[PDB]
Amino acid sequence: SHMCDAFVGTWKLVSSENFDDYMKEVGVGFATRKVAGMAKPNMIISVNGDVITIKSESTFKNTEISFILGQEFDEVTADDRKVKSTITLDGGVLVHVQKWDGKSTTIKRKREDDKLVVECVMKGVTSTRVYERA
Ligand SMILES: c1ccc(-c2c3c(nc([C@@H]4CCCO4)c2-c2nnn[nH]2)CCCCC3)cc1
Repeated sequence: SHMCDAFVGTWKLVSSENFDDYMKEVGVGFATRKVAGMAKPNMIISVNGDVITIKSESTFKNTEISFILGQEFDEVTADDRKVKSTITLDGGVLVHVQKWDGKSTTIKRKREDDKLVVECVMKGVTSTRVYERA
C-alpha cells in the first residue's frame, strides 16, 4: 500500500463550479468551452510501480497521462495546449502544474470523504470539479 491508493479507481464528474470562467482565463475559445463544459468526464486513476496513469474519458476527448512523481513530462491537453507538466504529492494532495507560453495553471486532486475534489486555478480564477466513484 501507498498513500496514493486512495486515488485509484474510476471517478465520474458530479458537479462543476466556475469552469467556464476558468477556461476563459486559460485562453480556451468559445466553441471548445461550450463543448468541453458540457462534458461529463470519467477520471480513471491507476498505479503500477512508480508510474501513475490518469485517463480522462468523455464524449469530447479521451486523454491519458502517465508519469512519475516529481519528473516533468510533455502533455497535450484536451483543448490542444502543448504544456510541460510536473505532478507531485504534497501532504496527500496530487499537485499538477502545467506551463506553456509563459503561463501556468495548477490542478489539485484531493480525496475528501467519498469524493475526489479537483481544484483548477489560473490567474486567480478557480474552478472546483467534484467526482464520485463510478
Ligand atoms: C472533457 C472535458 C473537459 C476536460 C478538461 C479540460 C481542462 N481541465 C480539466 C480539469 C482537469 C482536471 C479536472 O478538470 C478537464 C477535465 N479533465 N477531466 N475532467 N475534466 C482544461 C480546460 C479546457 C477543457 C479541457 C477534459 C475532457
